[PDB]
Amino acid sequence: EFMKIAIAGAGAMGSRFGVKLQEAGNQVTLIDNWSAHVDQINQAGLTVTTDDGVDHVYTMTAQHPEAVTDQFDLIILFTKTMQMDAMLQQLAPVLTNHPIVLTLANGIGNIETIERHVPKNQIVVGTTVWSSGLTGPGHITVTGTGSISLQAVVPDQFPNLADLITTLNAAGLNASAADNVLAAIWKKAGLNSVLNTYCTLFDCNIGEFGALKNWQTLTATVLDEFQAVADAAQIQFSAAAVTDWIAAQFPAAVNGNHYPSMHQDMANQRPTEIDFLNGYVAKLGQQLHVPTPANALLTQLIHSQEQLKQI
Amino acid sequence: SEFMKIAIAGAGAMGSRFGVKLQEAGNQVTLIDNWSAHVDQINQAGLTVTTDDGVDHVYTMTAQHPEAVTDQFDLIILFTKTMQMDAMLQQLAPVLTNHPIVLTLANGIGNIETIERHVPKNQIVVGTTVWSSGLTGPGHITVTGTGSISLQAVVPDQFPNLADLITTLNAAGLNASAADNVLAAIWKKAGLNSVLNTYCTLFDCNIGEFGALKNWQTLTATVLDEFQAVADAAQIQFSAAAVTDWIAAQFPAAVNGNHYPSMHQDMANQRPTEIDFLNGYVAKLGQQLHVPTPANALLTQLIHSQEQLKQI
Repeated sequence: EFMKIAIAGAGAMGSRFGVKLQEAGNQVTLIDNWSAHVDQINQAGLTVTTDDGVDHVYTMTAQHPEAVTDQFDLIILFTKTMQMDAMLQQLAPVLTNHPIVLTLANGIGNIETIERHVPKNQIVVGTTVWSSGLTGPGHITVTGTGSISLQAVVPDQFPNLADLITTLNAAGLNASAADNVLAAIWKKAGLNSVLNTYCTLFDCNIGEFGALKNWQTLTATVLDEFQAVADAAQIQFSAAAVTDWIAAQFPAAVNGNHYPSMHQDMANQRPTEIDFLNGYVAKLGQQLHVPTPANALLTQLIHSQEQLKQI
Repeated sequence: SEFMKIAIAGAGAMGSRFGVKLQEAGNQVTLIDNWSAHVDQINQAGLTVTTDDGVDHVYTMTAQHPEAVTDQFDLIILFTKTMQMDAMLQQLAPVLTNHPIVLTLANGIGNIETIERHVPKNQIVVGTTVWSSGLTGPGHITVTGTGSISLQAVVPDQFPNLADLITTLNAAGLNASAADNVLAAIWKKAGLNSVLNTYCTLFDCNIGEFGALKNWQTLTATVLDEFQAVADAAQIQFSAAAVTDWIAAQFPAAVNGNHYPSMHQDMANQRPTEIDFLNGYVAKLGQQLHVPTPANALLTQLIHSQEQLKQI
């Protein structure tokens, strides 16, 4: 089983998937907005450095999304939450043959974003534990092995699941169907909606958050609302499990001295992902008649902080 | 007998001015204060009062630290700040056994509840005043203009002689009247403070910067709609809309655009804030009256975390 495949968002992860899929016999296009990266791949090849320190160079097709004139059987989306709508907009002409759209992007309002651009029954969500590092333009460094877990958004109308799994497995990507993928993405969004958001508001690192005398109340306030919205959305969720995971980050040997991504975003005057974290639970809670006053307020506070940071 | 034995508890600018006037009117006055330089200066060289014409007037006054006080009184007038008030009353415990009138003119809004833990609530009277006074230094105030006081008994059907208290204040030229809009006025101010202080502190911004926010109205409503709901349950007059217009009036540079409110300066100096007597007080009272206050409760927690971080 082969497909014609587009990797939309060709960072570390996308580039690694692309090489493996091409080497397996699939036709692959890497789609990305970073010019240096797209140019380097086309001009000097994509460098893949393995554990033994050997540099492997692959001939790959890379394009900016507006330049893409081909159409595909499958789009694999790695583009971040906030860039995803623009990317799909630029690919409008590409989408008219109604491809499978597999989102492996981190974060949690990705389905809803994708729904504005393609019929929801062609959407599949996924997680993966494959890893990859972006060393520079046209250069990744890779190690270890991995797997992918997949869940159709509309299982009773998605015809292509078997084909999708066969194609990914034939490339050695180790994919399987599972019903708890959306739950896993929610669980991660729970952790992110406590640690990113509070660290940003307080200008502190993860250990300093965990040293707060009211860290448990702050965490519960957010997560009890997550739990209520997940319940109404019929997505498995455990506030208690997310809490244990958060607390596991506190020690210096894990993430005690790390500032999370939203904190760095704020520090660099970049717009944060708040509307895909606390803001998404608030918006979805609104739609399901579940009160989310804490998450709604935290979202507003972050928006105000962003506005002040660009004075 | 216009002649009362009076203690001024909290003898900053305002208390010192009240005290001098009440002493000069024929009352026996004790100034009670925690600032040693001030207490020493008053006892050693008198209280200096500088008037508009620049003339320095010096009065002989009695000042003590609360711990030292053994006298008893007919009236305590409280100016002590929300957060210091419990400690002050604690230190005066032996003094309070003759059940004095307690008149609180302190700014802020959980003062009655604090006082209730030390004296029966029916001896409590709340007040506002527009007398002004400036604290120039230890034992030295500068004063201007005239003023008035509005007074409201906390338990009007059990407070016997409000008229006597007014007679004593007025014989000293303080221009007091009975009114029943005082508690509402305190709530109104607590409303303004719970928006401007708290958000400016969280955002490290000034009042104009807050007003320039594209979501200033939502942030203000979130707090004030809860205030309105708790005031309603407490049967205290409150208007979110009027408080909102007052807040908005502060934004221009010509008013308070470039000022940082008191809580912001407190945070900047690693001082504990008055959050538990602002957003924290509405949250606690809302809890007691079964009114949800999730926004004010969270804002309170955020400010507590910020205080903790500021002392690393």
